Parts: sequence; structure tokens; C-alpha cells
Amino acid sequence: EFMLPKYAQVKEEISSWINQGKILPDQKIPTENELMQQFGVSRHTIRKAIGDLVSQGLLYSVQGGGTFVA
Amino acid sequence: HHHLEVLFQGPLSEFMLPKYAQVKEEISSWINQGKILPDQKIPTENELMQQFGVSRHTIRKAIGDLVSQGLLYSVQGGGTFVA
DNA sequence: TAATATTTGTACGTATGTATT
DNA sequence: AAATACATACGTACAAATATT
Repeated sequence: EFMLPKYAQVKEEISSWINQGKILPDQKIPTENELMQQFGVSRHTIRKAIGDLVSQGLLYSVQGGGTFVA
Repeated sequence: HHHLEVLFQGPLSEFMLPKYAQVKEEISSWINQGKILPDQKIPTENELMQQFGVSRHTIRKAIGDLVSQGLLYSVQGGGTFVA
């Protein structure tokens, strides 16, 4: 099957920006609001995707600052 | 004398942890202390909600972090277990 | 065997707090 | 000082997998 939950598709796409070198280490990804409107999903879904990627070390978050390629 | 677990409140400096972090600390203290063994089931999310006096969201954040650490694993419809 | 209940998973809603810009 | 941005945390509903009856 080809189906993945929405947070997993957001994870895959963000991961693809990294890997592919479109976002370099210590560069900022789009804001939560920006990702929400880009994927047409809730803030919770974005935060789940980002939280997963942070847990596996792909990203880090700075409160009030942004989220960045690690 | 069984039932239920306190966690320190906070609207009121540097002794403080967020609720999900306190729940993480307690659950991980059950492991380590051998109160729960590998492949033994921890309480359900609803039991944890009632016993820590927090939302399902907070319980799921705590457990999610601990699974991410490799301390616990989940089977949906089954339960959550000590790794 | 079939149906129902339980339990975790996904997705979203809303409010408020805190750090950075 | 105000606005922006991530963090914490309360809630809802329904899906999917497992357990129970």
C-alpha cells in the first residue's frame, strides 16, 4: 500500500528538503504557520512531524526562533 | 496505598518541570526501579490520565518521548510495554 | 464465529505561556 | 515595546488494532 498518515507525508517531504541539500545545516525551515498552509494540515500535525524529525536528530527547534536543519 | 500520583503544579523557579516531563520521570522511575519488567504492560492512557490528573495529550507526549528513547513500545489496541 | 468493548493512533480545536526577533 | 514563533496543555472526534464477551 501507498498510504501514509499526513504527519508521515510531511516528515517525508521535509526530510526530502534535507538530504537533497535544499536546506543546509543551521538554516531555518518554514514556520509552523507556513507549513500548515503549505500542506493544508493542522498545527498539531506539523508539530508531530517536526517533533519526530527532532527526535531522530534531523532538526532542532529554538523557542521563539524557528526550526533548523541539524 | 494504591491510587494515585501527585505532580508538582505551576503557575508559580528552576525546580520546575512541565507536566509531561514529570510524568516521563515517574514512568521511567517505575522502570529502573524494576516495578515494571520488560514486555510487561504499563497502565492504559486513561488510567494514566486519571492517576496523574492530566490530559490524554500530556500522557501521549510523555509516552511518545519514552518510546522515542527506546524505554517503552506501543501496540495499538494492545497497550504500552517496558522495552 | 460474530459482536462489542477496550486501547492506541491520527487529526484537529482552543487557550495560554515563554523565548526570540 | 510589540509582534512573531515555538512550547505546554486542556479539550473533541473518529480510525484501526487488539482484547474481551
